[PDB]
Amino acid sequence: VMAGSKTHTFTASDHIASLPANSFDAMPYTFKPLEIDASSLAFTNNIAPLDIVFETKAKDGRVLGKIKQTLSVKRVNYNPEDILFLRETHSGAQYMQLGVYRIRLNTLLASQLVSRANTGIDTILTMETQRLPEPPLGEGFYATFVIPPYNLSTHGDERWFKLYIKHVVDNNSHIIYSGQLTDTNINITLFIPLDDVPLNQDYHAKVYMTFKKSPSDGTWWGPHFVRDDKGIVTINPKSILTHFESVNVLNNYSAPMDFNSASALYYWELFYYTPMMCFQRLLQEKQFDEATQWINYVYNPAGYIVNGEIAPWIWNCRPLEETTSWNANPLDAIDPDAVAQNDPMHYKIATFMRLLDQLILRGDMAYRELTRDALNEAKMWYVRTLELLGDEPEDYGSQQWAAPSLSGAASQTVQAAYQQDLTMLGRGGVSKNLRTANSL
Amino acid sequence: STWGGVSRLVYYPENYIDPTQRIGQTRMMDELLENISQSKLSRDTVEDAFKTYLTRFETVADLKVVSAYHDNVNSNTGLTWFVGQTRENLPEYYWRNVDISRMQAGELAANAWKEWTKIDTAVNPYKDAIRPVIFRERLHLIWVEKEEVAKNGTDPVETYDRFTLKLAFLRHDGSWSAPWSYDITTQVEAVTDKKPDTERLALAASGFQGEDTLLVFVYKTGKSYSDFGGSNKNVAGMTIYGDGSFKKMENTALSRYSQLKNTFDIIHTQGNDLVRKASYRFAQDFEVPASLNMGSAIGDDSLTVMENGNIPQITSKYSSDNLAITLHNAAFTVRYDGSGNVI
Amino acid sequence: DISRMQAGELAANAWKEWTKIDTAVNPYKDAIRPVIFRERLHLIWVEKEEVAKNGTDPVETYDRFTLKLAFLRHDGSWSAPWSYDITTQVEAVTDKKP
Amino acid sequence: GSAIGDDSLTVMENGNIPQITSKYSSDNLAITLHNAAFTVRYDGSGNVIRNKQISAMKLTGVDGKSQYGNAFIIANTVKHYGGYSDLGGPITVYNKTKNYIASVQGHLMNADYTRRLILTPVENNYYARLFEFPFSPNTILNTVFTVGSNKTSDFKKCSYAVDGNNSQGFQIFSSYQSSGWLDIDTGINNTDIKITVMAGSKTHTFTASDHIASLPANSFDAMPYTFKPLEIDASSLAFTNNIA
Amino acid sequence: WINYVYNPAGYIVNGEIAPWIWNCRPLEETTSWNANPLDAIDPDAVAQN
Amino acid sequence: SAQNRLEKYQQLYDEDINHGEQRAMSLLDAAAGQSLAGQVLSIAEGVADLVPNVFGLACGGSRWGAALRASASVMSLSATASQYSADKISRSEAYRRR
Amino acid sequence: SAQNRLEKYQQLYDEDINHGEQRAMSLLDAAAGQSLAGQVLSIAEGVADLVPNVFGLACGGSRWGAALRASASVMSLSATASQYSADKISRSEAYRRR
Amino acid sequence: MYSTAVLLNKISPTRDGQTMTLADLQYLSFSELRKIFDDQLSWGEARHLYHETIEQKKNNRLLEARIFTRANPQLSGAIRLGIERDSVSRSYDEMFGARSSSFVKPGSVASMFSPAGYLTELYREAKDLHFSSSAYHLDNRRPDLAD
Repeated sequence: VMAGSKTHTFTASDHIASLPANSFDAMPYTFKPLEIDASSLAFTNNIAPLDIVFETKAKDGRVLGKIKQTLSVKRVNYNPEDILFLRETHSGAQYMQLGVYRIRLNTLLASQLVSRANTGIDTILTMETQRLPEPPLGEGFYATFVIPPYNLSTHGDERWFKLYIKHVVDNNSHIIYSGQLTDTNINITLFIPLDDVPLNQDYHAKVYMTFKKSPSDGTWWGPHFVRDDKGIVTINPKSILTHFESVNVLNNYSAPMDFNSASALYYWELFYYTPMMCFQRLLQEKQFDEATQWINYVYNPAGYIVNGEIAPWIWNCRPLEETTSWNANPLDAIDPDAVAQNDPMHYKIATFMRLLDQLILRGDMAYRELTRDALNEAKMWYVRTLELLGDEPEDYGSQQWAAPSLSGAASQTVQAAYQQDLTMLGRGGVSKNLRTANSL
Repeated sequence: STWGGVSRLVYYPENYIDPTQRIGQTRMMDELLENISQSKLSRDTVEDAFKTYLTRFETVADLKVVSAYHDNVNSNTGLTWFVGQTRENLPEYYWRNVDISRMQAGELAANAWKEWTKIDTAVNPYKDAIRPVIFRERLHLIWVEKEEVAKNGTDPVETYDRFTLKLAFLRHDGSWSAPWSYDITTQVEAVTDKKPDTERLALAASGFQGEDTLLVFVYKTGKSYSDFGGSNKNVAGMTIYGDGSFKKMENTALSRYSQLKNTFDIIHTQGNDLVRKASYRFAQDFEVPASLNMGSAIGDDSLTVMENGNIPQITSKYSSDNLAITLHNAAFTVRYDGSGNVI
Repeated sequence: DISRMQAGELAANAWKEWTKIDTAVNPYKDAIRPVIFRERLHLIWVEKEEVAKNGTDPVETYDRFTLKLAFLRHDGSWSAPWSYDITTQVEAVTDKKP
Repeated sequence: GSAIGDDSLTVMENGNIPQITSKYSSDNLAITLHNAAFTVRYDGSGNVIRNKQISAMKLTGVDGKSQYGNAFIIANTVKHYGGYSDLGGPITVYNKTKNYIASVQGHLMNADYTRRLILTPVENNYYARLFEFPFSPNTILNTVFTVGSNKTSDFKKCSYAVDGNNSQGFQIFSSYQSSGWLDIDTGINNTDIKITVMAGSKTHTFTASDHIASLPANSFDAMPYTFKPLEIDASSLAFTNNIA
Repeated sequence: WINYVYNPAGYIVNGEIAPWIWNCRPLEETTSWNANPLDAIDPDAVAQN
Repeated sequence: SAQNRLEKYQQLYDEDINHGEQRAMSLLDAAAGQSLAGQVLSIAEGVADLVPNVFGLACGGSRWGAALRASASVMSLSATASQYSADKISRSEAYRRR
Repeated sequence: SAQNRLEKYQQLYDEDINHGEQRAMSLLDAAAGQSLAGQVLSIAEGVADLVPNVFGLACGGSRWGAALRASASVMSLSATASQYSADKISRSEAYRRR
Repeated sequence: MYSTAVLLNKISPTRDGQTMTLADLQYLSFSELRKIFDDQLSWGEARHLYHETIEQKKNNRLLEARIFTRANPQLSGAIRLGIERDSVSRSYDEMFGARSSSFVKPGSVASMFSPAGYLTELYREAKDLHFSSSAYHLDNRRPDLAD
């Protein structure tokens, strides 16, 4: 048994309960209680491992069998700042708090749906409805940070950065954002929490940024927000903002509805899945006009009329328009819906294909009548579909492919190099050997 | 063909997206689906079906979380279970769970949550003293109920309130079993000083896995709590075993669980705002699994094999600053046998 | 829709057909009326019951008045009604002669 | 609501006044508007402009980032004219404050061919060109070129942006006609962002120079403006049928 | 569903091939649980013997 | 003769579902909805019956098992509604095959 | 003409059971399950109603025949569930023969 | 509860004077991983390494699929109005040249779903089913398959 740095070996010569019969058949060995002094365990995240191995070998040195295992020992932690609790604001929003982080629990869309439901349902399924604001999550404020583009001289090699908060709840630091530096400015909007009675009178909260060249904290090296008697969070003047490009505070900003929150499933069902299902059912029964009306709540190439003018957006579904991802493990099982949820562009393509199917079905139905007017109508439908699709492309890489040997194509080195490059691209961004030298 | 289809699924999922069916479809969506399943359809019919769906959505989305329970000894891992109550004036309740371990850098992926599921077992809790728990490693609902009863054989007929603790568990197929019932009137009257209307009675439940039991505490909501037992008259205890039998806890046993007071509901000092804290699984100082199944292994040259390796009992003792672990009946069998060959 | 009045005559299409209410209403006399708050229709009424006070050697009875409020849902159904006790107010304003 | 700016360049969104309160004291009616906010974002509602020119102006320069608040020269209507194939087309924009040329493209034919931006007024004679810029990496798109001198007239008189022009002849990969010319300034003044209210015969103008809650980050992306509570003396409303 | 009883390719346990052949323990150990199988015409009784 | 047969079958195919079948399917749907509409009322009756209803110097009268009976009733209603919906869908599919 | 007939019948045979029939069978199965699910609640109501419910100086109020009524109810529920399952199986067999 | 960097340092060097990386262990099953590093890794460490490798493989697959999807020439296209070029797409195009734009028609041998890919996968996974000493080894009974 291995416990941290201590290793204890118990042999059957002295810790055996009863030596079994000496025979070629099954021989069961049982042991008296074993004592382990596990006073040297390294507890990370309030959990430490403990290793147990059963070993048995004959006089010849042959291993009759080896069994390995790891035991988990958990440390009980009932500290007040590590116990998540639920609170409800005066606006009716419920949030669950753990340490410094807060999570919205309920939703308030049902109360506001009545105004849209009083008129026709066309008022319910609009981008304006989906852009409704939400009450703030407890006590706090909003902030906007501008991260400068990556430069080797000041940032240093790897393009990764993190934003930490400090002096809230406790006096330690917790990571509130992580990301990759790029070649352009980055705009980040965040919700900074604030407790009722601040710990440090001078600065109510502190936010700082870390990268490779400066992986530390420093003194006064970041925005120090202080709240007056009546709102109005201000930045302490004696705060160095060299790392940031610009840090601003938004004193009344209310974030719109979130399509990645706890109630994301219901929002997606109400706004995307339901009209699509209704359109599919109507199309299956050859009710084309109603099907078009129902699918127009999601996509319409002619635009959408709002207040008497064409709306600037293209897709009426806000999560589709903004490409909001609400799934982190899409490949845990064979599920096309999960993959589409991870990257909602596939939903755009699916809607487009459904529209094209409806148009082609209309054209075929008109064609099957043989009347001259029916023929003209079918021609119009086909021309419209062709114009929507565009012009089809041709093969490009077929003639650029050098036929490899079967052993070469299955070589482990090639796959390892490709996977290493993909991992470096996704997680880092270092561009060593910029040209890939396509001969390899 | 099958390999091609499976591989293509990732790159081109739109070829397999069916609008009428999807893994994880909510019940109300299905109800709408059969509402529009006839052969011929009109605009009014579809609008009426959508209105019914809107009614269901309004009912579901108005839920407010009333109780929570975390199935671990610390907040780093485990699953959190929530029970919530509707807005209407009906005793309708729902439950769900989330995986808090998926948190990274503050925000949680939307797939870590679970859809609300209804409870249909005729619950009539008193105010908001209803909460979930996980004892015997399956979900349980525990609540209290109040009735008005008069003592028999008294010339001036006087009435009083009888409080009954009810516990039920969720079966395999999603149904709920009949609930066990206990009488806790004396404990409530003791901890509330016979003023249940002015004081907010509160209930907490935890699952002691080490001894395979369920601990129940009834207390009066306050700003802070002292150590249990002894002179502290504000907390009463109860212990429930596997078979359903109970046992009222005494002072010596009550003082053992004084560390659980940090998971009680309190009144916020800055502003009289009620805050609810999710209960936690109890342990003394450290949690270790009660048993460990070694498994089996194959020896060299496929000649021998070890089987039935098992440690059925593992205990821990934290004395002063030293933690000691005791393993009981560590056993395994060795047998000469090959796992399939001429040998 | 009263805004459609023109010089005293109302077009017949400005009205709406009668619709039944099925939520088990038992109002006392004629104290039932509609209202609109939270911008959806609500029905509010009062009910009277005969109740005696417990623990009194001469058993005396009195009238308990209960105010009930319900609202109309999307699909035309009526929700379960909220209930409140207004016996003291009724007795005060009526001088115990209802 | 929302609105579209001139030439389909900008757009105001999320305009909302969430709280409106009234107070009738003696014979004076006062109206208070709380948290009057709206966002302004550079974006085109569907055209070549949004696809190419806006993305061109969002690129970072060589003198150090920014490119916001500068003066730009763009084309009214630009259309594909000819070439070997119709790529995304080299769409070019001039920055007067720093004398920059920013060019964008959709795709490229093949990486082996040398590529350079070429601006000629005739599209046929290579020797009639007025601008030539070689792409420092061959397989890169959306770059800037830093002319280095005030050549606004030359850029204005040079149509036919050409993305080919090799040394083995001409080899025009793509070419776009620019037609008209427009000059724009993306800088803003805090005195020109105003809210005007008409109440009967009274007119009240509130500018962001003094009634702004917090001035947002100066960037090409979404900029949200929020206002402190605004007071209106609506004591001169003409009430007809008890509504004004 | 049939792989829970017999699988010619073996069964993966803890990431390794299990040493047993049949996943059904009574079949693997050939446990007989019927002493009077010929009292009546019943193939199941005989198989149980 | 063959032309007459073709005309008859074409007319039948074009007519498709007449009005009576539409009315029958609508009736089945309405029956399912009406059967489902009683669950909230059953729950309300169950919760209301638990309050005691006798007073004086002999109190009590609460019906202990009201809630369980209400739950059983609502589940039976759900079963009936499911049966009606199944019947309607089956009839529609039969018409399509015909 | 013969080729057209072959194509039509081949398509019909390949399609087999469409979605509506699947939905109807699933609804019948769910109805049977919901009908069966009420037996535990009926038994609980029967065992709960036996407790006396009046107090004071006139006690009693127990419903003597609660358990037998509960048993009758559960047996009726079992009969209904059996009927629903039989209907589902019959429909499936008819589809197979078709 | 572990740290991947520490475990990789324990395994390193990778026989080539380099630090072991998750890509090099794509590649082999959990049993092979436990057998090879039996002297240096315990059960929990091997399990954690296997889980991390699987997660990395899935993430790489998803990233490649997304990059290919956003660069499909077929959507050019009235839907192209709703397409945005990301920094990751630019980085991939710069690193790998014109690979992302080199689409092929179905039925060509160069396609990743063509029978060539299936055969490559079969050969890659089935090459090491027998030891090189055994006469049942694939490269021994049919030496020409490698060529």
